[PDB]
Amino acid sequence: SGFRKMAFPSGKVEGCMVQVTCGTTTLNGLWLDDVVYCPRHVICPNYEDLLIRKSNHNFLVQAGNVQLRVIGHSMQNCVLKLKVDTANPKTPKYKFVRIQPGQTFSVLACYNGSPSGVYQCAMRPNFTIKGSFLNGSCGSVGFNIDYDCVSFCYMHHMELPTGVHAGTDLEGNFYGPFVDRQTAQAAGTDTTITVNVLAWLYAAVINGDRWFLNRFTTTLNDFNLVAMKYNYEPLTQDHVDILGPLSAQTGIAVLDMCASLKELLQNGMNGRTILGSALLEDEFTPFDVVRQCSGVTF
Amino acid sequence: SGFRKMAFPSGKVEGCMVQVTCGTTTLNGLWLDDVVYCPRHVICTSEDMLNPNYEDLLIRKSNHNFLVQAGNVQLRVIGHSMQNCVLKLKVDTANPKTPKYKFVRIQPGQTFSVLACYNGSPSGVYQCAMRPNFTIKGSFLNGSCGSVGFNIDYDCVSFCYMHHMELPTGVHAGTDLEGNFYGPFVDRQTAQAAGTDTTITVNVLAWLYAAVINGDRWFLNRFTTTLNDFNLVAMKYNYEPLTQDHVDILGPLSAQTGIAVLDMCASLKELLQNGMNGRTILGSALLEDEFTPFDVVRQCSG
Ligand SMILES: O=C(Nc1cncc2ccc(F)cc12)[C@@H]1CCOc2cc(F)c(Cl)cc21
Ligand SMILES: O=C(Nc1cncc2ccc(F)cc12)[C@@H]1CCOc2cc(F)c(Cl)cc21
Ligand SMILES: [Cl-]
Repeated sequence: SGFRKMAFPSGKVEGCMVQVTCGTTTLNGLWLDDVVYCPRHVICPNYEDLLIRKSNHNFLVQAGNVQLRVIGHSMQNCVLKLKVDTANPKTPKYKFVRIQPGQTFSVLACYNGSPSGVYQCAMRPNFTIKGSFLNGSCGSVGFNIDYDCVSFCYMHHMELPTGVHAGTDLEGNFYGPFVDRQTAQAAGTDTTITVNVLAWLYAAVINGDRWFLNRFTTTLNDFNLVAMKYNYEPLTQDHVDILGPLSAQTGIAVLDMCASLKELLQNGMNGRTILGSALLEDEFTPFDVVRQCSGVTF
Repeated sequence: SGFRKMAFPSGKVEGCMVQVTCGTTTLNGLWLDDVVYCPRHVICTSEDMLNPNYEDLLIRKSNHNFLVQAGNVQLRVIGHSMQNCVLKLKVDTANPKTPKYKFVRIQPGQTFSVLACYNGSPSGVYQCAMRPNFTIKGSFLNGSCGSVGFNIDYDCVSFCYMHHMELPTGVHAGTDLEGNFYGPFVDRQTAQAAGTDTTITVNVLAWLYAAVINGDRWFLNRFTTTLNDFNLVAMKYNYEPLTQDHVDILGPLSAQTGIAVLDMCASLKELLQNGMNGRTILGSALLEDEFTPFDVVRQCSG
């Protein structure tokens, strides 16, 4: 029993964190095989022109108390790839994956190439992440683990004025309409990840919380009309299919749970809580719920 | 900016998780140097659990009865001893991944990271707090016994908890790494219930200071309170008494934000009285009590 916001074990990623120093800027880099990946803003804009002025010895890479030697450098979108002479002996089995809004991942927050904390979060529908980052956290990475494979999905680049965070996949493509430059940028109006709220309602049922259940069911169209009103993301047939296992396990059809969600949106919780929360939690995917309520290991 | 429930990076602890089997029971063990630590109830059957005599059950066991598996490598047990409710299995190989570590016993209200494991394999990491009733509100399934709670301040792992059991209310009970239970619990299937839980007041105040540091001031008021009047009020909401030690501990946060500890106590009194009125504090509609004053300073400053 119990339901916690749980991150993946960060060990496979910790063995990849290095410090990258260029001029006065110091941030984090991800050392996989003989390449160190980091935000291209470490050289700070015309990034091609700024980069052409740099030599390999301008980039100081530090892996623990060992200085790595940079033997090449290239840019791929908003990520700088520093070729080093030494392949990381701790390189795990990995992939670079681009995630969709609503998908969750673990963030290993780092400062000076040293991991300080791990937390779970979701890529918001507005492509920002509600992270916890201070100055020096750029280059920190987001990831998932699938069996023994680390899927790198995020690299931290910046903080928006509202305190939310923006970054790229490991190929340097930003999530959202953001750019890596000092200019006026604002996150769009955010919405609630509906499939994730439903998955969390199933987790609550699995944990013995049933007060919000009702005898009612709804149509996918009627629920989406209600979801559009309360700034909730539309629920697709794919989402309904994805919630199938949880629906079969609890005996509560997705549209049966949707009618619970609809009543919760129009009436509130009425002093009650669900899994110790007075708000509807949307940062657990259906897969996160099954993984935690079944104990999958890595 | 931002405030998250943040766990310590679990890597130093992952390299210590092993699987311990004794008969039909399989749980997790913590491999540090040449010793594997695990709950002593690994020697029991589900039948023995009502009134086990661990000394009697342990004397009947030999080293080869304990199967220890570190990854795909079977470790050889060369000795065994019991220390309170923990079984210490001496093995023939020192863990090459042994970090710098300490065994620390924590007090209620203290937080720590939990590396949940099944079959000696880590499955997740989350942040926890020792509740005032000495239970932890964890997320644990069958086979999670032996999973550990820890803090990683500096490069040293302070082991503070080993999971032993789930109470009927779904909350969890365990021991420090010396095998001493937190709370009035015993490693027996007898009727045991957690005492009425209360809110960790000093932690809620620390979290209100984290909100101020992050630009949330809506809950502040022009009032102050005596420490005694605050405690008379807070007790009525099932909040732990706030001691002079707690007031002193909140000093740095008070100095940083310019809000006296007793002024923040008056905002808390008002929040208890009024609720949030549709508002949130740091993305939460409830008063969060699983961030210590030390956690707030670490996350907001470094
Ligand atoms: O975003 C940045 N810094 C920080 C990131 N995450 C949390 C931070 C929290 C506080 C803080 F002061 C800096 C934090 C840097 C430095 C400020 O300006 C820019 C502008 C940019 F276009 C880019 Cl791509 C990066 C930055
Ligand atoms: O607590 C136990 N198991 C589990 C622990 N943590 C979450 C669990 C969640 C579910 C579950 F079925 C077992 C879980 C075991 C087996 C049941 O009985 C006892 C009795 C005891 F005296 C002791 Cl010390 C341990 C246990
Ligand atoms: Cl303590």
